[PDB]
Amino acid sequence: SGAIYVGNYRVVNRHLATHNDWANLVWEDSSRDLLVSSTTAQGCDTIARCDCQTGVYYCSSRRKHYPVSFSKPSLIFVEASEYYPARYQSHLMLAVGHSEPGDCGGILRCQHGVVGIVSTGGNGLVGFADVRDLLWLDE
Ligand SMILES: NC(=O)[C@H]1CCN(C(=O)Cc2cc(C(F)(F)F)ccc2Cl)C1
Ligand SMILES: [Zn+2]
Repeated sequence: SGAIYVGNYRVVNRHLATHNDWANLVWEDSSRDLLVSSTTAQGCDTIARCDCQTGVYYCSSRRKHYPVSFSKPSLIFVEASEYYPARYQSHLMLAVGHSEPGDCGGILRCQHGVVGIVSTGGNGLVGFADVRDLLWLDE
């Protein structure tokens, strides 16, 4: 679990969105595993606007943060799970690191701010849904 709070928005993994998230829906994209809902309180997370390929992510299954090198956002085949059939997920970045299903939502940050959230894993890899292209989160 985990979310990004920026301005009047909350960014979560689409497969983990709650009833309140869907009732206050702003935007969702199944192909990216992202959902954005509106909030009443103001968020203070800073979103990175960059092409960094190094950062640190929070891994809840180890209660630790790990530094990683990660790929640029791309269309990657993602194996079937209980939330989606086998499909290509877009805007996904992979790194070598530990991830279990409950780790979805952990934030990946670079020196510029929030880069994305854990969205996939398995085989010693961890995948992050990018949010750096969502320029409207700031306005
Ligand atoms: N973005 C997606 O399609 C998500 C939906 C839920 N997803 C998962 O559970 C995949 C997953 C599997 C494992 C493994 F290998 F241990 F079984 C570890 C971590 C993750 Cl996130 C993908
Ligand atoms: Zn950066």
